[PDB]
Amino acid sequence: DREDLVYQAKLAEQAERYDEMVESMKKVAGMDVELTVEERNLLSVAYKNVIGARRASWRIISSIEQKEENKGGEDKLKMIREYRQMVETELKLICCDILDVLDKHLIPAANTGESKVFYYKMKGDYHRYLAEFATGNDRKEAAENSLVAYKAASDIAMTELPPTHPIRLGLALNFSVFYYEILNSPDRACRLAKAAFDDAIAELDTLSEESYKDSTLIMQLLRDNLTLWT
Amino acid sequence: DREDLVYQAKLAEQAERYDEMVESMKKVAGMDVELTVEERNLLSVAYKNVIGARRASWRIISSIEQKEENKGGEDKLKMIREYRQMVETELKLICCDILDVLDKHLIPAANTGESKVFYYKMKGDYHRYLAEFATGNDRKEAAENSLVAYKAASDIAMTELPPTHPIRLGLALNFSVFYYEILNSPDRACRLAKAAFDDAIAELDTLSEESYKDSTLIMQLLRDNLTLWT
Amino acid sequence: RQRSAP
Amino acid sequence: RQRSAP
Repeated sequence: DREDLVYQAKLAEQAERYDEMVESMKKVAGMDVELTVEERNLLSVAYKNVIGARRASWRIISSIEQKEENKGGEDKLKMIREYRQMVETELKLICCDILDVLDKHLIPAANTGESKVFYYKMKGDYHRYLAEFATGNDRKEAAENSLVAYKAASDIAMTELPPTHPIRLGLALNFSVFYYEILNSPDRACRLAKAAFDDAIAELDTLSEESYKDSTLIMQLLRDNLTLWT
Repeated sequence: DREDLVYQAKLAEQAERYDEMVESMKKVAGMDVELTVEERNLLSVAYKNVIGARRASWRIISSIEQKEENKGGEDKLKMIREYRQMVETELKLICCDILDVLDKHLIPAANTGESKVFYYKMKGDYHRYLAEFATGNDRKEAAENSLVAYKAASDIAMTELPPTHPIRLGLALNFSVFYYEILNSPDRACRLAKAAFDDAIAELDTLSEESYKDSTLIMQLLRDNLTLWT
Repeated sequence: RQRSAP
Repeated sequence: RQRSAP
């Protein structure tokens, strides 16, 4: 039945029905056991697509809102703001969903360095998504929770994973985006991203047959952001 | 408030939230008045995207089903078939939704040649989508209803619209796809598509400033299908 | 693959 | 536009 759920998740992925993909992978996470690499990646993909669609919607709607604020479009702004607020409710629910699964199921059952760093990184990510649209105290709270999670993941990563590991590099990339976009700290963002990149360059012999393309891609993404920021 | 609904539909379209786009445009259709060209097109776009996603899902799932039938994958086939059947229920509901709006609202309120042909063509289309996955008597019924609708649209089109009109050409394209895919009749499909194309070529001076790019595109699509079929 | 109208 | 991890 675990195998049955994974197969249902893959069918949903093929069909691009990511809502159903999430439902199937939530059930697997519900079993309170260590997920395989395949299962962690399917769970990550499912939520990344479900939340990604709403974050893209929110950025579009927000750009339209900024356009009308500049034009003085008061009547449209009433509709735009209500619309944005609806999408934020969806975002909050999606984040709370995965954050509850991480807290009750995935983190407690995690028993490898890789899976622990993966789930604390995910925990940092979904608090970061909360912080993207949050205002005032809610933003401070989501940023504090994201920071704590990224620190816990970074502690385990530095002790358990080589600097070339894609989960470690992805963690560095996301944490640097966190410093830049949430904490408003380009200095800290560039330092982390450059440090992670240089540490990988120094130990390229730790690259794995399983993931070297993923590491390469992430290293390129670190370099691209650094290009943007500097 | 009609203007407010149209603006909400456009915001939803920008955000790629086509479910909401449908809800807003259903409300406009509910007013029992002649829709503008802009409103007909927004209503058409909204449903085309909502049903299009499920039809793409259904074709994918069906291809996977055909692959496993050929491999002898009995255990996967139980899951594949249940999955397909779920998507067909969604398809049936979406088609019934728009078919009810056309029957109760749009067709009765239609008072131009263009809008009458547009809605009978849409009626033919959504019965055709029903027929794509229907089996046995249900397929015969959906095909009979689609045929009746495409004939009613073609009667009005031939008397009221020039052969270059995009709605008339789109009607010819869809009706020829109907003959090919539902009625299993390549002869009739090629004859209709070739006749519609040649009639437009003969009267190119009837092309409209408003729609000549749309006519050109449709003429290309007629030619492409004819290429495929012959 | 057949195309139908936009 | 920043990129984050896949």
